[PDB]
Amino acid sequence: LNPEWLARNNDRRNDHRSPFQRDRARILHSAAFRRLQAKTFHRTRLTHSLEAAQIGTGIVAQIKLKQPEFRELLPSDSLIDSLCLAHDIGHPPYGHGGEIALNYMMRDHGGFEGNAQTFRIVTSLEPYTEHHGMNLSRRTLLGLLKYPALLSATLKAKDWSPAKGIYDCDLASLDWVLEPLCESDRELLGQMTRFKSLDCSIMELADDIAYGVHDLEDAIVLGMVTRAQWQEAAAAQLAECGDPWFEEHIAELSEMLFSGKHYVRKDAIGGIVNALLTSISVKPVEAPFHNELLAFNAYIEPHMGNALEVLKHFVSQYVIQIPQVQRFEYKGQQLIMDLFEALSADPERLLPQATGEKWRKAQEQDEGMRVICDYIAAMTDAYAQRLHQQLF
Amino acid sequence: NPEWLARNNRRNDHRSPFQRDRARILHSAAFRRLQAKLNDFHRTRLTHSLEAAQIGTGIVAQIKLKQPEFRELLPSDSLIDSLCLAHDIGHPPYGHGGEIALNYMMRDHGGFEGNAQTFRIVTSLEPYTEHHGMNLSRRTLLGLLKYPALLSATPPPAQLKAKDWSPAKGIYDCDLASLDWVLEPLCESDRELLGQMRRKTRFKSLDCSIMELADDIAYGVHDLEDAIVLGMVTRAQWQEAAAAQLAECGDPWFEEHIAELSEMLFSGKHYVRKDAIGGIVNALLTSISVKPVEAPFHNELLAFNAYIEPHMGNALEVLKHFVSQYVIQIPQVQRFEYKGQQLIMDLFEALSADPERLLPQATGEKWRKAQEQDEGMRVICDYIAAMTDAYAQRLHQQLF
Ligand code: NI
Ligand code: NI
Repeated sequence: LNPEWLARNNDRRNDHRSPFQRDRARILHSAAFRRLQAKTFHRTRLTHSLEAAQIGTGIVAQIKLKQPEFRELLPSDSLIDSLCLAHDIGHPPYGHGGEIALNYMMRDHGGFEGNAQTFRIVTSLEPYTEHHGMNLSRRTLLGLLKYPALLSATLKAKDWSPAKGIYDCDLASLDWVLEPLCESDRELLGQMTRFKSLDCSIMELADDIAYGVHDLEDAIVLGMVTRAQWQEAAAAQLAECGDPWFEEHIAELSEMLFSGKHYVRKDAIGGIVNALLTSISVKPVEAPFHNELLAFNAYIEPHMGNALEVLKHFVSQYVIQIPQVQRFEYKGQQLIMDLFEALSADPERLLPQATGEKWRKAQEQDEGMRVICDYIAAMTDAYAQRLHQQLF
Repeated sequence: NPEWLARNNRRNDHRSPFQRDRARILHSAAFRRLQAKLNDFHRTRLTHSLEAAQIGTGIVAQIKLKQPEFRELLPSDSLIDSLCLAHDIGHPPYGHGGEIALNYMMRDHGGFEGNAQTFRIVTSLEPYTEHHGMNLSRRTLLGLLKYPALLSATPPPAQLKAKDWSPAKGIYDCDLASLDWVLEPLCESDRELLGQMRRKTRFKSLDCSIMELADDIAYGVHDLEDAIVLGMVTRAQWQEAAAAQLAECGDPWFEEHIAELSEMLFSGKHYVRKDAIGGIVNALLTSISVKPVEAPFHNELLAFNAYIEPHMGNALEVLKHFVSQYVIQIPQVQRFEYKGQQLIMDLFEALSADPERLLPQATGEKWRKAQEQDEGMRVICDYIAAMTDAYAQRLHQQLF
């Protein structure tokens, strides 16, 4: 593979780390990563990303054990770590409700979307360097493009959900990452999005497994799920999902999940995680890609995938789509819209002096609204709440 | 004897003495206060008392059908109503936690106890009359003597432990005049037997045995439904605790019906759960009869009590123990009581630091008058005992 994938956008003797170990190091020290401790028993988006990173390195170890052909093509541990630790930095306060509020406010100025924001943070907003954000290696950035097209190409929540892609205001740093690809590879990547790099496919499965399994254990202990509804929703569907392992073991997994002892539940959760993780292989992507990082993706075996989708659907139906969580997101989306409306009413007067200055400079190219959106996107829930109390 | 219709003290008012007692209790400030003591749950001591009253009248109806011999002796509807409406009047803020605090703070002045407080409210404190409280008829008062002895008949030393300061049960010595009046038409032999101990009193009147059964049935069953929907008990815990014990309790109806009763209670539909509750209540009511008391009492209101059939008693005791294990003896409830008992003890120590200066003016005046007999502490105790939780919280904030 080309050494141009190890390059950074901008340029000690004792530091002999790989480029991906330096990327992992920057992501860990960043303010964008540390704030995931605020954004949501102590399960946070930070905790979720750590769990995803552990599943992601487990996926790689398991692939390079059964498919030695790819041992050199697979991402190193610190690269797959970096994509899982950074994947969620772009999420705003109040999650999906916050995303909707911002996207509506920015409807006439490029929109808002969490994956777009993540790319925007690592290429510009995180102040590790003056002009290139965290200035990550090119392959790391390519791994973060879950949707490698621009959004120009791609109180009711359904209408305002954002499309997925990269902001047009970040096209320069998108051009830089895709630069060492032949034209034909580049033309396909924006095809509809349908495609993504090998490293990013591994990260997506790790996020999917973490979402499916690690939210589940604390939902059982908190009583948000009863034994009866687990049987009616998840356990019955897993008996008919078509994967033999889940069909065989679901009954005993359910008795372990309701054991009432953590050291027994841990065995169920680990066995599910291990079963999904050991069910992934690298196959060639069905497109005439030339670059090996785009010609191969990691895929979960289809039947195991049905089991994973039963698990994600169950977590969304009994942990996220319950009125108590959805009312909190409604409140957050009203709160964000209040903040956006007050701040844009008189920005140079209400923004903090550092952000007010970036607003005046950004208004020379009429990009002031994006400066306000970045600022709100970078708030924690508590910061956004005190600002609301200050203004109102 | 018509002496049971007499009071201590209009043309068109043709109500019975017991109908007038019921109306007074319904109108009293003491009764209205039971309403104070994200869901839509509003079960209070007031609702508990309405449900007891309705079970009480149902018990009387079953006895007057199965035992006509006793139709002259059984209480009228409004008498059994009156005893269930009033039974919880004396409870202090914070339930048992308040009771422990007041009793400890009155350790040298007669103690505090809720049943004693109930007697004190209806015979003196509730200002319906100037000198005799609600001025209820003698038989109504007798029905309220769940423990017809003085606390002198029924010390701990040494942060506070609940076991060490739970009050004995009885009547305050400062209310002896009103107790002497209630027991006056009894022969001496009945009177010295009534205060007999099992200290714990052993005996009570027929009207009061009925109220006790209705109260126990209300406590057993009507707490049970909302415990289920609030998630305070799961199906599994119901099976291990209540349902298994009821399958071995010895009463044939419960052993036969428990499986179907458990599926109805966890149906998730109010219109199905109420039929389980109604059947449990009805199975318990229809198992009560009047039998003679095992003591040579001469007065008919003391010679007979109502008793529940023993195997049925086991079923009721399973239900009462179950609500105590999953609705009351949980840390969430017990911490609220600990806080309340710390709160009550603070108010008492501040108010007794200087009562004239800190009490409301009307209570301050009662405190000055009571000091001619050196009973000032009981005035502070009545005042705290009649507060709601919200009033106590507000008074505490003004002081701390
Ligand atoms: Ni994620
Ligand atoms: Ni009661």
